[PDB]
Amino acid sequence: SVVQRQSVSEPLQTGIKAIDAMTPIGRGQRQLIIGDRKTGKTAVCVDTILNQREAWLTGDPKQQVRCVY
Amino acid sequence: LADADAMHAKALADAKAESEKVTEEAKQDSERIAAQLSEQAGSEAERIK
Amino acid sequence: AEREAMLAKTAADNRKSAEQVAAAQADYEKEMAEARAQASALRDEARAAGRSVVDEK
Amino acid sequence: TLRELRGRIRSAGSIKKITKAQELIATSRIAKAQARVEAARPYAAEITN
Amino acid sequence: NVISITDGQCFLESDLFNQGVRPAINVGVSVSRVGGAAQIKAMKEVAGSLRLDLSQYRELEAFAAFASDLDAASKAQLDRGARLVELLKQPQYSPLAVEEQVVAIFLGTQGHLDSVPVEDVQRFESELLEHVKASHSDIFDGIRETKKLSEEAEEKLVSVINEFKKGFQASDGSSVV
Amino acid sequence: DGQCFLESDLFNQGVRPAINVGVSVSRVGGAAQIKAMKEVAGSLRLDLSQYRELEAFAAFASDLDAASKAQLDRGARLVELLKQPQYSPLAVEEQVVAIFLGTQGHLDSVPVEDVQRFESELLEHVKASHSDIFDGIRETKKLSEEAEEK
Amino acid sequence: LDPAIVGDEHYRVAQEVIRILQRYKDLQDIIAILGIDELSEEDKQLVNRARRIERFLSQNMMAAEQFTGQPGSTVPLKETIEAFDKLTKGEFDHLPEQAFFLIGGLDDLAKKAESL
Amino acid sequence: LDPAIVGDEHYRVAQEVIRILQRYKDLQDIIAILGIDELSEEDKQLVNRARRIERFLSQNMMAAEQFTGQPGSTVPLKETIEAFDKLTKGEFDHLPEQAFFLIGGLDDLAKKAESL
Ligand SMILES: Nc1ncnc2c1ncn2[C@@H]1O[C@H](COP(=O)(O)OP(=O)(O)OP(=O)(O)O)[C@@H](O)[C@H]1O
Ligand SMILES: [Mg+2]
Repeated sequence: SVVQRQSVSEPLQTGIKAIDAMTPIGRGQRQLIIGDRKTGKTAVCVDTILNQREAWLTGDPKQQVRCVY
Repeated sequence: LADADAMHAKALADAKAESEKVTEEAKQDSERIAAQLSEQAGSEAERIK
Repeated sequence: AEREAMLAKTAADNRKSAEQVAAAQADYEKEMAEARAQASALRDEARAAGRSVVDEK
Repeated sequence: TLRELRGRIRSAGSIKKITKAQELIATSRIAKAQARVEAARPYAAEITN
Repeated sequence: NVISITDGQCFLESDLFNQGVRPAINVGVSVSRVGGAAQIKAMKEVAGSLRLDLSQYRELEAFAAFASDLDAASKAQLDRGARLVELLKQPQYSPLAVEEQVVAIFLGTQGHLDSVPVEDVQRFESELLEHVKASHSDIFDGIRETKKLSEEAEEKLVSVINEFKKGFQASDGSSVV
Repeated sequence: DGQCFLESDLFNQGVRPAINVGVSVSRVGGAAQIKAMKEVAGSLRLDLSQYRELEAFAAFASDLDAASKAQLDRGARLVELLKQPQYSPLAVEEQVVAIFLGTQGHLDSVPVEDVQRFESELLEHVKASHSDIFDGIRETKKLSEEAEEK
Repeated sequence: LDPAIVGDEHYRVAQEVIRILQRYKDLQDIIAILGIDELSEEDKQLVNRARRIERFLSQNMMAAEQFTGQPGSTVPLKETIEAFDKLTKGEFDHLPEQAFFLIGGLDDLAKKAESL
Repeated sequence: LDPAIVGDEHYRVAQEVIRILQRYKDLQDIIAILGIDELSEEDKQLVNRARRIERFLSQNMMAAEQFTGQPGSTVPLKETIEAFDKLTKGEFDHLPEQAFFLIGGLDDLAKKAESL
């Protein structure tokens, strides 16, 4: 519902200089990628999806994220 | 003329210092990279085990 | 027959400083470039050989 | 058709940019030309006198 | 429909991907609604509003392609924009952590690399990073622990940059103040 | 197996057949035509297309070089000689003679305005002297060294 | 096509030639309208290099025997790589237009050059 | 917006402001390329008048106090139109740039300008 949400404030990293320098991404934010044929959308997605190895290596689940494809 | 021969000793000294420091840094980098590459090969070894 | 050797000495002195400092700087940059190139080449060759032997093993 | 329209649009935009740049450069050169031309008056006046 | 239903977009042009930039992300159309509310304080401070710089850089370099006589400040701005654009590129399969991104952006913004020829900047930058990772570890610890860039760390980084740039050459290079 | 494009702009330009050599093509190829024609005439369409492209590109060019001017002249002659009026029947031997004459640079000196009429002159003169040449073609469907030299 | 499994020289040559052709495609309309005399020295050099390269990619094949009397010709990989590196370096710019059309090998290019 | 509804002076002031802004926008190009030094005395004075008017148009807000601590205020139409009629001649050109950011009427702004 509308009465069960907070404001968004969290540094969700992406591993790309341009993306987080220009257009930041936070938790709970829906971000769209629209592209033309043979551009490299999947490469960006894969880099983001595997950027969190160090985050997983930490003990408590406060940094852990469980991703799905 | 007396002053003309002052700088060459310092030049040689700093050249030797540069040589030793670059050799030390190159050795450190080479031994390090060999270390983690060997460790990654071993790690994928027990991964495939 | 003596007052022109003095102007010759002055002319030589007016350029000895610049010639010496230019030669010293040139030798310094040459040796620095040689040292850095040798170190970087050693690092790259060691990394490539290490990757090759890691792939072999 | 559609593609021809887009091509002409792109060509016209590029042409407009180029012409604007050329106009600005010529306006810049005008001042230097005006500065240069007005430097021969004293010699002409004195030679006429 | 999908544009109107969500927020934030990242347009991926193909002309940019054809030559030059590998990420090939358009800058003048992309937008994020949350913005600064989802940023880190340190990198927000380091950002320095380079968006306007890039915009006026492309706007001016459209004019200055055939122009050789310009204002000195205009030439400086054009060079800064070109250097930033050439810096922003990045290869594939190479993620970067936050601290090195902040270090690289700080190097770009302050004008330390303005003396570096634009043809071989990237390699140089990489080397610096590597060296910074080898013989130094305090700045990374500080930025990880406080999420803020201190003045003393800035001075130490300036000294490191100067001493490293003194001894780097690519092609007929010249170390300068 | 093949199509011919005809444009009104070319028709009003001055080309009476008004066929566009850039797009028209035949899939069968040179196997259909007689061997003498393929010996005398070959790869002319490439020359015409490259000529049209170069004319389009260099229609404003500041200066022309020796090769560029030579190509422009050659293509101008080749296009000019290809014009043919209505109700003008023609046989294969006349066609091959005209094509050989055009393609071996024997009309380079003549100005453009006289390219057509001059041709219509020569074909008449051969009809009374050295006519046996044509007979030879009708019995051989090819050209020899002695006939070409004559 | 990536330097992970292919030599880096291939990647560099491909990127350079793609960039050159893209720039020529961009400058097309200005060249057509305002003419070559308006551009600077760099643009003129890239235009000439683009023309040379665009002409050089042509090649005759054996299947063209039925249509044209030119016989077939085949070239290996390393020779093409070296030739493209030479062309993108800019040391063959002295040749005329027709010398780079329907060329199989470098020796054939030299022979055609000596034929004009 | 008609002369017969809001008075002729309102229409005249609006037309003058629109003309001045259009002239400033037109001369922006020469300002960028050559600067205001080459501009004539009339050109320089009109550029200064235009930028001062643009700075003066802004007015402080109520909610602005959440970041500047200054509540907004309102002004009657007659005072505003008379102040703009006075400003039309560009007499305040000798006042500092920072003093032209409005917070209210003309009296308090003049006093704060004298308080700089
Ligand atoms: N940073 C980069 N540097 C070099 N090459 C890159 C980079 N990013 C992507 N590429 C290359 O660009 C191509 C993009 O392939 P990818 O799998 O990402 O497809 P895509 O463009 O997203 O399209 P689609 O999903 O429609 O197949 C690949 O050849 C990849 O190697
Ligand atoms: Mg893909």
